[PDB]
Amino acid sequence: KLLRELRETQESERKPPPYKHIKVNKPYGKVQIYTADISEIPKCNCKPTDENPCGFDSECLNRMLMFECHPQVCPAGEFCQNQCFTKRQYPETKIIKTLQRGWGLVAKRDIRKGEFVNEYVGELIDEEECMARIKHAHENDITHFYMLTIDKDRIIDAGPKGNYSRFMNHSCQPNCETLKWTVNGDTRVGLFAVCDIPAGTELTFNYNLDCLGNEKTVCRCGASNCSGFLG
Ligand SMILES: C[S@@+](CC[C@H](N)C(=O)[O-])C[C@H]1O[C@@H](n2cnc3c(N)ncnc32)[C@H](O)[C@@H]1O
Ligand SMILES: [Zn+2]
Ligand SMILES: [Zn+2]
Ligand SMILES: [Zn+2]
Repeated sequence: KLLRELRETQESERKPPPYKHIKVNKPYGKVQIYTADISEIPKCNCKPTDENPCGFDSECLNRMLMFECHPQVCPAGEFCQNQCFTKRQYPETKIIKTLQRGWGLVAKRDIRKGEFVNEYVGELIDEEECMARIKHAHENDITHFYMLTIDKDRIIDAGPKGNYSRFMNHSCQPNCETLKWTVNGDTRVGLFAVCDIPAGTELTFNYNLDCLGNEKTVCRCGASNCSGFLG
């Protein structure tokens, strides 16, 4: 069978196929977008003279509630360490080729538990649009999906456009998790470490929680607790 011969040839591409490398979510069609003026953004009670103001180990009111400080609002001023999403403060990573799971992402330094790894960025779409894309993909034998739910009727599609977090694969035993933060009046999806991650270890997360279209995809994460699918 010609189709099995096609898979068998399984050659060596030196680069992932094209996508637009974007900094920030980009809305499409009739999706809802939210913004806040400087005045609406919450203000913590950190001082600029604090050990690590608005830092990971700090008692920051904004940090605790998963709100990002604004530069003009924060009482710590420029010494605010709670600006990860806006400043795009990602550990350096590298795209690698895996054997069974296509392209993947590893980091270039050690990452500590709870640390900001990346923002899941992409084309912002509503649910009707997402369902149409999935239906079209399934009809056209497309097996790669990059859909992640923000809330009902807001889905990030990192397929056409995204950043490096689009290369993060699914594991049944992940070292990263998604957490929904409030940044400048809207919801943003961060990737954070669930454990200490040594440099050169593949960065992964559990797609069951928030990703769409993967119900038919067989899992090859290799973990001892592998359930066998991505969704
Ligand atoms: C968000 S992309 C991850 C990066 C992708 N491997 C690439 O090369 O662009 C998700 C897709 O990667 C593949 N994938 C990711 N994790 C996988 C896993 N654990 N087992 C099998 N395929 C996986 C599937 O094609 C899935 O639709
Ligand atoms: Zn603070
Ligand atoms: Zn702050
Ligand atoms: Zn698995």
